[PDB]
Amino acid sequence: MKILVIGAGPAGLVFASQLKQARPLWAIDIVEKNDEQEVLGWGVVLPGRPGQHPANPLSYLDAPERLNPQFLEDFKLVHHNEPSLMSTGVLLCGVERRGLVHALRDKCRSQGIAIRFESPLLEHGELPLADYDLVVLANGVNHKTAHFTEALVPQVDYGRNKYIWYGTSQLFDQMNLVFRTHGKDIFIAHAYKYSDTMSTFIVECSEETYARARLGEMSEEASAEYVAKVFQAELGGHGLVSQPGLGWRNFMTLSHDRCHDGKLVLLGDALQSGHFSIGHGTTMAVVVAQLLVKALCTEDGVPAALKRFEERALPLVQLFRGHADNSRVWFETVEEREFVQSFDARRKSLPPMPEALAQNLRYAL
Ligand SMILES: Cc1cc2nc3c(=O)[nH]c(=O)nc-3n(C[C@@H](O)[C@H](O)[C@@H](O)COP(=O)(O)OP(=O)(O)OC[C@H]3O[C@@H](n4cnc5c(N)ncnc54)[C@H](O)[C@@H]3O)c2cc1C
Repeated sequence: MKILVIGAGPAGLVFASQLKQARPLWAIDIVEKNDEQEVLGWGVVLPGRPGQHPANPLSYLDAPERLNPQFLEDFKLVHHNEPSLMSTGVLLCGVERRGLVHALRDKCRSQGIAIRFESPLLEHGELPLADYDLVVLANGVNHKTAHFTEALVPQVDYGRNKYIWYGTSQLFDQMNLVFRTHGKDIFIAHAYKYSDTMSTFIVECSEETYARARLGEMSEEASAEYVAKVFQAELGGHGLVSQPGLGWRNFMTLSHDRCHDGKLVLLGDALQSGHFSIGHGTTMAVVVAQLLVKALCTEDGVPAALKRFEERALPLVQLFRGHADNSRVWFETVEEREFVQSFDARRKSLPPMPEALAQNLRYAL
């Protein structure tokens, strides 16, 4: 069989490797838009301990300890200049995005999966459909501007508040979202350590706040220090550094009510993206990728496999979407608000994620 994967990110890679390992003879190639050492983002939080949790991408590496994963067991919430509590959750590990993506790429190559960098695919006329049995679209949020077919156009929902992905030397040994009211403005930060020297610092605020502080009409370094000053209490004396490709923006939720179209199948953020306020994007990429692999190893043809894939994928992506919206909305509406109670039940009466992921995991694996 011949499979083409557009996108060398978590979803694309986890699928490639998973499938190659099970079907070595199958031909699997990947095309990446960017260069080899061009990965965006700082650090991400993942479920469980590498090697012990099937949902974590680090569990598919020959040596995950190499990336120096940071294990976080506690959660600190600062509200009104006071740590409401340290309600510990479950076991989550943080690790560098770049490092993760690079490792997964080395793994695919060591398995015989070719990856052609700096080879973006945008136009539908660029799809060598007649030369492949399956085309996997795992090109992240770029899918929005490159959907290849009207029948695969996203829903696209722009988050109400602005956010930016900062990186910092301040070590947050324990996860903690902070609410700092600086003047008439409300700033929210999501921080956690992902390495021995770096922490992720996701900051967000309303459009009004973004306009008052002129975070956009200001210099990248100038905005950072400004935000760094508002949180100097939490960051100690450490500043904030942004990436040339992140910057300020509104979260785009790419939704779908269909998983495939002929030889094309969506995967990862390209299929469904969800606000980062629940940290499941990479987990979703991994679980859904496994669903496609099982379907391909059990069904006779591609069409037959896609159909069976559809069955369990959609129900899962809708649930992820459901949780992503509740959490996102909750965060967008903080100004108009035991404060540690709402945040907890913000996911309403929706079935838990860790229960749904496992259900499909035991099935695909
Ligand atoms: C602020 C923020 C914080 C987040 N924090 C977390 C977190 O802590 N935990 C978590 O799990 N996730 C987090 N995410 C989520 C996020 O990382 C995604 O869910 C992502 O990992 C999905 O993986 P992917 O491989 O599907 O996408 P991507 O990483 O976007 O990969 C897409 C790939 O396609 C390539 N490319 C894109 N367009 C094209 C094109 N048209 N054709 C060819 N190649 C193309 C890109 O270079 C990239 O290699 C965060 C996101 C943001 C925005």
